[PDB]
Amino acid sequence: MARPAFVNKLWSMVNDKSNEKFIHWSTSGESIVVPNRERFVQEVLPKYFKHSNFASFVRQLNMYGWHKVQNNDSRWEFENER
Amino acid sequence: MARPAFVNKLWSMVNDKSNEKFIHWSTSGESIVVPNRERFVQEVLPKYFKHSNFASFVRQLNMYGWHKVQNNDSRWEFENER
DNA sequence: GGTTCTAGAACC
DNA sequence: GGTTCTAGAACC
Repeated sequence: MARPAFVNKLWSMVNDKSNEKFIHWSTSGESIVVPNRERFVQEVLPKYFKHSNFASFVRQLNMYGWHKVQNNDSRWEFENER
Repeated sequence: MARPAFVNKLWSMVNDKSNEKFIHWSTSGESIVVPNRERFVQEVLPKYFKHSNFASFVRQLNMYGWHKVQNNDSRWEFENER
């Protein structure tokens, strides 16, 4: 596509059914949910990056207009401005 | 002590032998090592904070002069300026 | 003060 | 461009 590479990766991620259990669109096709950060870093990130680093993932999500939608740091949900 | 509360927690953390396997001083008593971030967040953080959030932990370490000493984001090692 | 989301900055 | 350490900012 014409979108930034990171953005293309994210798209492949949430639209590739094999990642479904770790990262998926929300029911109302509203946002993106990562039920369990640990499982997601283990199983999904390595298919797309040489280094599996959740912090680097979140940093880039922020860079491209995604925000975290508001006890542990296990579940994560993000939504985009545009 | 007179040091900031976060700093007192960190001290209790690395000096309390029961946390030894998750967070400890380095051999040369040089820095602080967290062999496995996941185990550390599971077992150590909850004894000290209502919320176990590694990112909030790292943020505060930076706030108080600690720096990360330079494939996954599993192992972490920090050292202090002063 | 305590916490956590978002951005700066500098290295790759 | 890719990545990751450190700091700003704003809410608690």
